[PDB]
Amino acid sequence: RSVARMDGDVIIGALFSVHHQPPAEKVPERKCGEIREQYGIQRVEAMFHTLDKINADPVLLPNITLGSEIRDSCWHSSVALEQSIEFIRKPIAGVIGPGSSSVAIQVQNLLQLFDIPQIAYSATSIDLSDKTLYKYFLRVVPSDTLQARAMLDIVKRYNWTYVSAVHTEGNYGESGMDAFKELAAQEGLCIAHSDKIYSNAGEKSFDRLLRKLRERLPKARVVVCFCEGMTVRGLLSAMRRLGVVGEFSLIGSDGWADRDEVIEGYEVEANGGITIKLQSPEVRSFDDYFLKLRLDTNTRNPWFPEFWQHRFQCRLPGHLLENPNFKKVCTGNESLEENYVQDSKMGFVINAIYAMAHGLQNMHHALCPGHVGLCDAMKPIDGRKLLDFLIKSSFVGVSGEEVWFDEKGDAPGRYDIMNLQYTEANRYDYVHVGTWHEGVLNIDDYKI
Amino acid sequence: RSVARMDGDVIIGALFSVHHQPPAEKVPERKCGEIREQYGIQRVEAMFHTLDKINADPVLLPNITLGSEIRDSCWHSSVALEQSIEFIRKPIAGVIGPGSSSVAIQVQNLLQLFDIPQIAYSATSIDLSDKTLYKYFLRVVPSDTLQARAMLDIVKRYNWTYVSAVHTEGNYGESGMDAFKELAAQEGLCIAHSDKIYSNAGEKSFDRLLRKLRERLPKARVVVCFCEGMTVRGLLSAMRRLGVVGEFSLIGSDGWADRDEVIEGYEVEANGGITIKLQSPEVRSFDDYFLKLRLDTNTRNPWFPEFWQHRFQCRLPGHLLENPNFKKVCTGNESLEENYVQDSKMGFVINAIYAMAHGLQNMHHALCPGHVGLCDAMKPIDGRKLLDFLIKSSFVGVSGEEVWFDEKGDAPGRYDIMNLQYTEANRYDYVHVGTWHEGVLNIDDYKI
Repeated sequence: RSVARMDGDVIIGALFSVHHQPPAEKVPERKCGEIREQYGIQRVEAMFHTLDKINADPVLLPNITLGSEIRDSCWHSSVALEQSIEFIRKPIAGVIGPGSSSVAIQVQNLLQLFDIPQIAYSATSIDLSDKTLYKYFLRVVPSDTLQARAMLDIVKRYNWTYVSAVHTEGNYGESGMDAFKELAAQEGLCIAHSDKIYSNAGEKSFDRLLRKLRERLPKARVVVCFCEGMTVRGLLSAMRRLGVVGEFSLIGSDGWADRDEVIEGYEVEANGGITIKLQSPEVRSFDDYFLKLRLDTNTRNPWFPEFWQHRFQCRLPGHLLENPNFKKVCTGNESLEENYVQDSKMGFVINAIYAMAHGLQNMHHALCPGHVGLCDAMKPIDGRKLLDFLIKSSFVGVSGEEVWFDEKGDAPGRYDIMNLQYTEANRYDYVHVGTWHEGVLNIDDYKI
Repeated sequence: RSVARMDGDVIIGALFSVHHQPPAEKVPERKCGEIREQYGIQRVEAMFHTLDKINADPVLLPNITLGSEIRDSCWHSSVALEQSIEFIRKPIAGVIGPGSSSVAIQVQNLLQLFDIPQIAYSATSIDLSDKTLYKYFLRVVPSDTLQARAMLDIVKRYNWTYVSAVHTEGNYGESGMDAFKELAAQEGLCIAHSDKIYSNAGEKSFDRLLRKLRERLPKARVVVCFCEGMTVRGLLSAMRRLGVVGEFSLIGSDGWADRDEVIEGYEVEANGGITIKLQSPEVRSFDDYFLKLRLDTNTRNPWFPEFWQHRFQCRLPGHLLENPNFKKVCTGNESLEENYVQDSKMGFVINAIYAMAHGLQNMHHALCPGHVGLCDAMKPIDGRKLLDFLIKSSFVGVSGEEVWFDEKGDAPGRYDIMNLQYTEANRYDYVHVGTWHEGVLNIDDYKI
């Protein structure tokens, strides 16, 4: 399988989802789904961008260059464990990833056997907060303990006390929802029908979903979906299938947030929905970089040739990788500004990329103090040591954000409430309609 | 980490639980608790013994010899996940183990990456039968869907329409039940109340079960149980705790079994119940072998020194494997005859072993025709092939039973239907009252 490499004195491996998950029947041979941009190409071009800049910064790791081994995760343990095994066949320092929470349980379950620290940026699951099993796991994002705390608080808000709960099957959906289920049970929140599904269900299973969800009404009008991105798409997909809409008010975890890949197209039904989104400041910096990219100037990232063929439904033939599921050629001069939208979670990954570096720094100051570069004490890099020296590191984010980790592993997290609707210009836009910091819920009644 | 090795032509690696798992805090360091003879030593000495009787048999594996690489599993996914890595680095043909499904997936998740065929004898969850996920997993034991499929049949046999389903929270119950559930919607069995109880739950919630179950009467005197025995005792506890006896009828899976350490004290409230006892018959030969064991001469199995002292609470002075606890040194001539009880799963263990040999054997008939030992096509062993050679393999057991595997990877099932009644003596016995033999039930319409 193809890897995006970059040499360096230090090597930090990472796992980004560059293709969608593998189709059902192909999971044994592990042929991954199609290419992505937001969870995929941007996160690879972002892992690079921030690493060229880190290294060129005279302050952090003055005479120590950083390298990485970026591999594809496909949002699935097998492809993940596959690539994770490739790290142990220079030896990696730390791993950034993988995509899903559940996946990480798999990713580190193995890493901790070689004492390799791991920093997540999208795993909001709670199970990870436990370090006895996943000792070497840490993240720059906050736990669902908070996110589940507020989703329930967004409910009390409008006097709703009858609401179903659908959750994406896995370790992400179990942990978050079980909480949303304990919390409610304290507040004496009665819940209607409850059910879960696999993000890659048969279009036939989805319909069953809406059936059971519609077979119980009109009491249960509002829904809690602590659910994966497409998992919601699929529910909408069924919505359209049954040609009915405006029936429920959904409430999606950051699985939705303000993504378009979810409602791109199916806008007709995903309205009035309420979403959660960790308040990651837009990375104004990244965009200046992304756009300027070319088909032939970017060689380090092996996926571009394929990624490009898709962003324009054209094709560059002749070179090995080609997508013949199309007709027109490429102008050769396509511009990325067309409908471009920076990954929502984009911020975190960059920072987490920093966190991994700071550790190296705080350690260097500790084990090879007064030395120009790396030293005998630092070759090789002792894992357990790079750990401690991590939890204990803290700095200003890539864009004005305090970033640090508590003893357990988790970090500081806060999110805003998003709403999707029809603005003035003919367009379904995601609208900011309230925020949530430490139990305190702030929405904008007038903006809704 | 200590291993029990044996040299031969083909090495079949295995994972037995020889030590209890390490407590949570001690886990990141892998300090597995105490040595286990029940699910531990009796098997290691059984993995050794069996392989002996096979190299003793001139009918099967005539000139090819089986050797073993037996590693400790600690009934945990990490000490097992660890030892499994010691496998991928003569190489191992097939893995026997481990004992728990929670563990099976973790391991099998890895093994399937390098094409190692794995045969389990203890894992029951339906999760594994989904052979996309684990193409290389197979077992000589039935799946729960099968064990439940019979409980669904002890019910269809009496035209009981409404029923309740309680299952111990976690793997054994949640896995088996989720099947008792499908089968019932498919055959028209309305479920009245389904609820989960962690074995170690309080009387508070252990009681709430009763209040909820009874609430759903008398249109449902049948409470189903895919529970763990303790979840069952606890239910009885509340029974006598509230004053009720003989209200409803329970059907307990092999979790309860015809065990006697489940009804002590609470006998009166449990009479009338129908349980599922997985027929594991006994292996005289093992016992003839185990007993005649001596500390001085069993060197292949490195744990015996550790094992011996524990079993007899004595010490080998000045020896590595030493004990500070008790001080009565060992005579060297003590019989295990004291309270000895043959592992209740020993059979399965063994039938797995054999299976792993038949495959090699039957494969070498095909890939190595007319050749005496191993012929080049088998040097080295191609696992992806050994798989098709195993799956389509079949023999008689060590009890007379017949073994084989369906396409998926699952085997048959044989079940004894036990009923608890008041004997002709001042005691209550688990009376044998019928059997479920590979798709077929046999009830006694006047023996209940």
